Amino acid sequence: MKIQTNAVNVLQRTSAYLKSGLLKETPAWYNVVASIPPSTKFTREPRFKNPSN
Amino acid sequence: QHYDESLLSRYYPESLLKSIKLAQQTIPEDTKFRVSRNVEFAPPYLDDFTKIHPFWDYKPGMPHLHAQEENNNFSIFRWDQVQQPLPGEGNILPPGVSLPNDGGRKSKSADVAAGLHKQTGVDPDYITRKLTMKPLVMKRVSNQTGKGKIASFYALVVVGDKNGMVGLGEGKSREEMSKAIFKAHWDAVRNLKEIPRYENRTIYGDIDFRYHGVKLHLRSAKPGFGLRVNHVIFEICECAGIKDLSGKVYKSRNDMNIAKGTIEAFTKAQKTLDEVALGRGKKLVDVRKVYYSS
Amino acid sequence: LPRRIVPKLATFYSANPNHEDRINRLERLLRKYIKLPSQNNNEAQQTKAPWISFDEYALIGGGTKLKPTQYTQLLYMLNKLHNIDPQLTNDEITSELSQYYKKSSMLSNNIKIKTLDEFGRSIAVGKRKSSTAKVFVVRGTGEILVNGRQLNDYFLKMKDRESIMYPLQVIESVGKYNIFATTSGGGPTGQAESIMHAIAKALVVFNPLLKSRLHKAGVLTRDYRHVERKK
Amino acid sequence: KKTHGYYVSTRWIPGTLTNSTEISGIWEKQEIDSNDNPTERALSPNETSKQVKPDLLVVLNPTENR
RNA sequence: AAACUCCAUAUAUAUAAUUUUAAUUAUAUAUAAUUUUAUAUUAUUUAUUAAUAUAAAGAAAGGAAUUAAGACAAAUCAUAAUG
Ligand SMILES: [Mg+2]
Repeated sequence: MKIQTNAVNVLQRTSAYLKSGLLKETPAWYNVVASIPPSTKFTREPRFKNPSN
Repeated sequence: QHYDESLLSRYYPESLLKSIKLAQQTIPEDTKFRVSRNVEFAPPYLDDFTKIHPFWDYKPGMPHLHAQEENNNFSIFRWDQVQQPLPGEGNILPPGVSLPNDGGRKSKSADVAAGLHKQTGVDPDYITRKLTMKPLVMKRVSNQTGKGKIASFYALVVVGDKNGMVGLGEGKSREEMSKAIFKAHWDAVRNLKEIPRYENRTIYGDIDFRYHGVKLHLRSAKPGFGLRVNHVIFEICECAGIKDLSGKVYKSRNDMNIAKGTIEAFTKAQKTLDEVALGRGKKLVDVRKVYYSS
Repeated sequence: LPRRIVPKLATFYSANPNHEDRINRLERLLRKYIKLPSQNNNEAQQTKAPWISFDEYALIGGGTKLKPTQYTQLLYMLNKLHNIDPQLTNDEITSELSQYYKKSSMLSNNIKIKTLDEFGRSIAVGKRKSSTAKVFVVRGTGEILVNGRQLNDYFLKMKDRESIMYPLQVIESVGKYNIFATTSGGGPTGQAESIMHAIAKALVVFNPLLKSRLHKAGVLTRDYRHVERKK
Repeated sequence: KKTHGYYVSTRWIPGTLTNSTEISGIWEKQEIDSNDNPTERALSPNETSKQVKPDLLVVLNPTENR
């Protein structure tokens, strides 16, 4: 499945609603998500050692 | 209970006192009244029957089966109005319903703004005042069924505030084209998106985007260049707030797919200077803007 | 100080928030009183379970959203709480269950115990086809009169006479009662079986413990078959 | 219960959030103060039809809740 | 649409100065069932379940009306009506 973009950018899409005025009131989650950014890299990571042996 | 004439004469009219006196001399005080469970003679509410109700009683002077006046003594000589208006407030408006006093003052934009606010929480004022709607495709489609060809109206519209926010909406209705446009206007507001704009007038660089069979080649333009693009792209740029743009469409020139392709290109094919700088850890300078700075 | 609008029920986002909230309240009681023993007279099948009807519960349990299986789940928990030992039950359980008990107390029944009249006679009416019969049963020695005439005179068919005797044969009281039967309408078969039905209904006053045997024999059931206009 | 939140354990009705007015409009809302105590103020029919959207959704089994 | 219903059936109340007598009746109103309950067995998706039997309770066992669409350009210009 394609790497989704819209689930991790709710803060940025919401911020456009507030700046334009389409959304009058800031949501309660808005401040919490802004202070705790989601991880949005979704990359494959190399590994150089077998942790067991 | 039997009451003295004095008491009864302070509540009931004199004309009715004789009847009350005769009834209190014929019905013994120890009468045990029984309730009839076959025939309901009296009304379901209490009533002394001393006053004639203007609505629930027969109108005095009107002819009817139980009219007591002689046929030459009726007093209804005007027949242009309803004789017995409704009682009380004068209406039977169901609780929770409003009198349709004004019709045609309803605005499809205001109907979209009210419904969307209740369904999604968007501000009605912004929709009814800040947004501009432009139909892009309006055609009739048909489905072949056993009963016969069923026609439907298809409407593709674009909405935007001319300040970066633009949305595309589609709507279908078997009844009329106006209903299809209302649904498309409703859908477009729900799909509103922000598009990056360089200096709030144009796009960042050039875009070569493929949306299905549509090949879109969009080039950024100098200030005052204007919109020199396919007519479908022109309308979207107007709503989105793009003022300067050049470009060509190759292969498929289907209006519907050009509009969707353009919206997709403006979001998925652009990168702001700020986003490029942060990703690369470099400073990007607009030479033209620096040349006119202090 | 600042005020906000929030869903009333914790189950707001469920399919039937009203039913789920009620089930949760009952489930809490069944958890808090898990240890309380249940009635051992439940084996004796205590005849107490006046629970509200599915339609009545739909007023409080989501209306159209209410599903039959959801109503079945409410009854399984209402009965389990109800079947807790009466001595060891508490107010909390009874209060919660009170809201689910059907209410038909404002009105009363219309049935008055049947008793023998001033002359020791049990009077019952019976109907079969177009015939009707009013019988007077008294304690006696087996004497029968039909419309003032001897049984063999009025009813020529022995099968009709045997039908009249059958209810008395079931309770083995053929020689213990005198019957004065009066009948009108229909024919011999309708009248004989209308008398049969009326004797069975009149014999219950003398010993109400034999009603079950009369019902099982089929003599207390009114035959509904009548001539039907062809359609 | 311990977060003064909400839960759904039986079935997520498709459209609960996007079609909230046709699914959740009939259910009752309430006004509460900063202490989460019911204010008891009667709500206008306008306030009782507005979508009440969750601020945060926690999903235990996302593979079955696409 | 089903149904709700109306009819039939069972019962209750009211009415009849029981010679308009059929009071074993007449006809108004209301009630009742789409029956219910437990028990063993057999299957199950085994559960807050079905198919059976069994005991218990009950008078309780039957009908109705109407239409949603479309076809036969089926009958009727002689039931009447129109070009
Ligand atoms: Mg008589």
